[PDB]
Amino acid sequence: ESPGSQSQLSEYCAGLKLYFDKCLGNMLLRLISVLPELISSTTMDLQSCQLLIKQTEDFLV
Amino acid sequence: NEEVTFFEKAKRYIGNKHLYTEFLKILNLYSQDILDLDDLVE
Amino acid sequence: QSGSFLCCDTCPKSFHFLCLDPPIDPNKKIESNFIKQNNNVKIFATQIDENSIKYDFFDKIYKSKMVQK
Amino acid sequence: KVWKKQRLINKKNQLYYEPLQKIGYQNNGNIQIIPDFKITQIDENSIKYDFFDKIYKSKMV
Repeated sequence: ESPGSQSQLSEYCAGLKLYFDKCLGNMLLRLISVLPELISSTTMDLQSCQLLIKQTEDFLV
Repeated sequence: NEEVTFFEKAKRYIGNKHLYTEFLKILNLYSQDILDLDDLVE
Repeated sequence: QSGSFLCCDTCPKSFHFLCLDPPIDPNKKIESNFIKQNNNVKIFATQIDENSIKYDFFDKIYKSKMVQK
Repeated sequence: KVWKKQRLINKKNQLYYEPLQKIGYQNNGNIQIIPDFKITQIDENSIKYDFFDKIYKSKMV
């Protein structure tokens, strides 16, 4: 299993589910890919961007 | 055998809230990998 | 154009996703969302609050003790 | 590294108060408890999370 926290991917499961129940897409792999590029527009910290991008590349590949 | 009940047992043992925050700070200080074995046992 | 941008998004009914605060008319939060789960509820456009994560912790400890042995 | 605290900044409440993911963050200590110069809050759930990570990575066998 994951050497870190095993709940996080389960959290990521919720991180997909309520993500897909809100907007239903405005256009099921493509909702993951659009996430890392709409990151620099926000005023969020660089560590949060780093954790977001490694979380989505865990599932992208 | 489990470790999830030790934390609430310690919370009941300490009692005071601010001492629990100090213990949490010390345990986090150990957790962030700079504290040796002697510091944590002492 | 020139004031006609509001009616442009009405006909397809779903064309934009950058900022949709109203439902159909596109043209404290951190501490509210923190109290339930981790940072995965961000970037969106008490004795009863602990057991819901206690069950997750029992499951995680059980799985880790299963794989470790 | 000796971890020479971080000192108490108070002018215009410059200590800052925002929850991060609180695990795998490496903020060189600098934590606060609520039931560079970046400090995030610490709750007990992240304490269980990163101790679970620590005793999982400490005992490889």
